[PDB]
Amino acid sequence: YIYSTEVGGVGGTPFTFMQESGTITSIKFNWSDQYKLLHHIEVKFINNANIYATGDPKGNHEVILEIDDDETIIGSVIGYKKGNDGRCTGVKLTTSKGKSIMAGYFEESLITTYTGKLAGIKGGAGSDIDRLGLIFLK
Amino acid sequence: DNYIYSTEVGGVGGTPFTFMQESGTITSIKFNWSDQYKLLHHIEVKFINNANIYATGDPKGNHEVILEIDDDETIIGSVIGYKKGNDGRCTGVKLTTSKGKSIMAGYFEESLITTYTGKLAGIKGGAGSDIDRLGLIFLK
Amino acid sequence: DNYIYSTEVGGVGGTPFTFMQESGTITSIKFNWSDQYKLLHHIEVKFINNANIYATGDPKGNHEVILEIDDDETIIGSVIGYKKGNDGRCTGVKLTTSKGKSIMAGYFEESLITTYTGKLAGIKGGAGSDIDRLGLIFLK
Amino acid sequence: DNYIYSTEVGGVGGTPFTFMQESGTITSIKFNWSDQYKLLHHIEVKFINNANIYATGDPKGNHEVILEIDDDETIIGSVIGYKKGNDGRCTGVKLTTSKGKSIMAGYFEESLITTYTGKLAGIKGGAGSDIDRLGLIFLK
Amino acid sequence: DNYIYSTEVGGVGGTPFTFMQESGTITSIKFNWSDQYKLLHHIEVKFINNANIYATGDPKGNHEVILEIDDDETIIGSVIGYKKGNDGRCTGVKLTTSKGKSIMAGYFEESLITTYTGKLAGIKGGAGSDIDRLGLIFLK
Amino acid sequence: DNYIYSTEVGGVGGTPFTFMQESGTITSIKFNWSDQYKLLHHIEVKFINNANIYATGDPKGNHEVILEIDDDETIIGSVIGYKKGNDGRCTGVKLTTSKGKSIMAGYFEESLITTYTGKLAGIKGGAGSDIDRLGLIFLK
Amino acid sequence: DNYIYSTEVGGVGGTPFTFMQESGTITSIKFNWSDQYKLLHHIEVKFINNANIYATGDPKGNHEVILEIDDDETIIGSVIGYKKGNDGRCTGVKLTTSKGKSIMAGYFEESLITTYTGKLAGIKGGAGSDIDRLGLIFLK
Ligand SMILES: OC[C@H]1O[C@H](O[C@H]2[C@@H](O)[C@H](O)[C@@H](CO)O[C@@H]2O)[C@@H](O)[C@@H](O)[C@@H]1O
Ligand SMILES: OC[C@H]1O[C@H](O[C@H]2[C@@H](O)[C@H](O)[C@@H](CO)O[C@@H]2O)[C@@H](O)[C@@H](O)[C@@H]1O
Ligand SMILES: OC[C@H]1O[C@H](O[C@H]2[C@@H](O)[C@H](O)[C@@H](CO)O[C@@H]2O)[C@@H](O)[C@@H](O)[C@@H]1O
Repeated sequence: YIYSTEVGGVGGTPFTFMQESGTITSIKFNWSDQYKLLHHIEVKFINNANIYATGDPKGNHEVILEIDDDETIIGSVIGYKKGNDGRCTGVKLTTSKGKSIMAGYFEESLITTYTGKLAGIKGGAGSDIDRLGLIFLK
Repeated sequence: DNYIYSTEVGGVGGTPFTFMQESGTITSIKFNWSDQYKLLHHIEVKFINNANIYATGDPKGNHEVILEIDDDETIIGSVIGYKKGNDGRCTGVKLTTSKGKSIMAGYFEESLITTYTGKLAGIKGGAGSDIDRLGLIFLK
Repeated sequence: DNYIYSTEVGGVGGTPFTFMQESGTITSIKFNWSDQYKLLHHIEVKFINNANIYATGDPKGNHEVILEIDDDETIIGSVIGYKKGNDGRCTGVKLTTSKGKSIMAGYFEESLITTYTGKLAGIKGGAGSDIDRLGLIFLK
Repeated sequence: DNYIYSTEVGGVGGTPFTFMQESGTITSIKFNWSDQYKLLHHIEVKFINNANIYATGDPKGNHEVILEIDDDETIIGSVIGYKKGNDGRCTGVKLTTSKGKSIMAGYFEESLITTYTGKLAGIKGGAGSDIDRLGLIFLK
Repeated sequence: DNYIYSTEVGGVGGTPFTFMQESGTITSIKFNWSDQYKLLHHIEVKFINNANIYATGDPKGNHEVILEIDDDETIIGSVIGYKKGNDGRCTGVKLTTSKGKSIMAGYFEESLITTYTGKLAGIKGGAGSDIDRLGLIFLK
Repeated sequence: DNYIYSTEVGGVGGTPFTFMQESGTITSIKFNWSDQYKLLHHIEVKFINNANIYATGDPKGNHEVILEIDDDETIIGSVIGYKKGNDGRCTGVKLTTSKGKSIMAGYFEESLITTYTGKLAGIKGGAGSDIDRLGLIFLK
Repeated sequence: DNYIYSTEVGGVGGTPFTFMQESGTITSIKFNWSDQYKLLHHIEVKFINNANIYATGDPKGNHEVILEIDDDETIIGSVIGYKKGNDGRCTGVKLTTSKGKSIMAGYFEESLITTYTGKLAGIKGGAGSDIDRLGLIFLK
């Protein structure tokens, strides 16, 4: 496993979504024009009908990316407000098959992450996504 | 199964539909939508070697688009727009094929799914006056 | 047959027509249309090794385009615009070839089909004053 | 023959002309046109191994463009603009070669033909004060 | 050495810094800058196999960008903007990697260097309230 | 000969010039032009293995461009602008090489020729105060 | 020699300079220019395996640009702007490398040379308060 920097604030309840010998097949991002933040994320893993969720699903928008079993992330950008009082603002992902999604806003700070097979996510959430970091295979 | 089910997106309303063929795939798919409600109202599908039309929803929109699919031709990119919620609806579809054919139907103002790719084999969801919910189905 | 029939789109009106030739393909196609009605009115087709001009519909429009097709040249992209319904009509045609030639004829305000691709071999549909419906025919 | 004849487009007016040479091809072509009438008026042509200039039409226009063609050079895209009708006229010519050379001469605010491609071998049509019609001729 | 040192650009101010490691390269670099002063203020760096964060300058800017670098990933394009002079400053950085990742930080209004390319191994310069001077370091 | 002569374009005025060398090619060419008259006034040429500068016309323009040509480098695109007529003049030159070098000199408002391509070997035409006419010369 | 000398462009004044090294090539070049006079004023050059900085002209401009050159990296495009005349001057430089690096320094309002390409090995010309003239030098 490769751990990409968790970006955003130090707030919210911790979460770690990863599963032995499995990878992410679906990820959903929920955000608002009201606060220009991510509020909620859900993830499903290959061979597991369970939905792992975090944060309050209170936003007016929601995008889903479904990921073929041989499909990698070749480009990834997370927008955030920096600081202890920080927050995760947006996500742009682009895959090895030219699929892409764009969620929320990118007006303050950006990270272009590591690339590879997306395997999990970790960070903190409450009303909002406080911090978010991606996890890849090695 | 031998099938991949992409998420049914939209609401919980309407009459169920499931359109698949055991040793067959979709060769033609049609989307009907309105500028009045910015929704998808009606869908039709034909399957390889079968002139019969499987249809669902009320064909009441002012626009229709049809995509024909060559027998060796895959979907390499697929986006469905929808309103989220139990009271949700399907809003638009963009498909792009392995031969650079593409279609764009309805609106993409609220929520989006970029689906799984592959040989498009069927569709399932619910419809009434509108397309309440839609999920694509692929081979392996 | 050894032919692929793309959906005839438009209305149910007009006199039937079918233009094909055994062991022959289309080398020239002409579209005639009006800004007055935003419709196709007339189509002509010539086939390799055949000096005859096969025509249908009333040649009443203010615009004409001709596409000539080299013997080894395929259609790699094809879009037909139409008004849907029993009362429908064929509104426009956009073709792009394997040699980067392209044409755009009439209007695409209501409904679209992206057809099958391949070596264009014939056309079938109905015409009178206008082109009621039209469908392309390719080779396998 | 061993020649491919693109459609002569334009009107039925003027004196006929045919510019070809057995075992020869065109190395230079000149188009003369006016902003006053938005028409071609005059064409000149030279052939490989022949210092003679073949001309047709009245050279009265304010613009002139010349395309020289290398011996292994081929036309990969060609458009002629024209006014349709018995009283028709040739309005413009756009050629693009296999070496990325191109020219654009006169106007295209009317009917258009995308012709056949290949080694340009000659031209035929009718001319007087104006170029009434024009058709390209290629090898095989 | 085993290292290529690109010119330190900017002023002679601030506290020196040198961030390198034996048998190691940079996996993460962060730039902090302001719209108020159109300068870089703060930089952080992590190295492969070392959870420590090496920092310099005052983190007082309204913007931050981070570039994470895969173990086999090189810099193929690099531009640093700066004010020249003893009282100089580092104004902006544009980096582009061998995997098409890129970042753009701060402003490019006065002077530019396009640096040497390769596997980024470290950085060195001076910082205080702002980043006074900066120079990249690559492998061989 | 072993030479290809592009059309001399422009007027019939000025003193003749012909600049060529057996078993030699052009390595440098300079064009001098004015915004006052929108004409070329002066041209210079150097040949491989020959320190001499061959010049013609009055060097009175406010602009000069020089193209140096590597020994294996060809002209793949060439455009000369001119006023047609007995009282004609050469107005501008665009050249583009096999290595993507290019130059653009003077104006292109009236008439254009896209010439033959190849290894540029010499120039011929007439000059006085202005470049009256100009024709390029290539190898085989 | 084993060197190619591109035309020195600009005026005949300034103090002569020639920067070359046997079995060595340029790894860094810096250009200093002003918006006040729209001229280059100063140039510095470093060579592979030589910590010395070779400089010429008065470093009085408000802008500076530096290009670093990897050991296997060539100039594939070079453009120098200048004022022509005995009282001439060098106005700007644009360089593009075989790795897609580039720089742009000063102004290009009067005259241009698109010089020879290859491995940049040295520079020669004249300088004082400004860069009177400048010529690049390449390998073979
Ligand atoms: O196409 C040009 C035309 O030139 C000559 O006729 C011209 C003129 O004299 C006539 O008055 C008008 C009438 O329509 O036509 C031309 O402008 C003839 O050579 C004619 O055959 C030719 O078409
Ligand atoms: O990095 C800029 C600057 O930082 C520090 O200087 C600060 C302050 O003490 C100085 O007085 C003012 C300028 O006079 O600049 C900053 O506010 C020092 O580290 C200095 O070396 C450096 O230039
Ligand atoms: O290109 C710089 C220029 O520097 C020197 O000339 C300077 C001065 O001495 C001249 O008199 C003024 C004229 O007002 O021009 C410069 O300021 C000389 O080295 C000269 O050759 C050179 O051009």
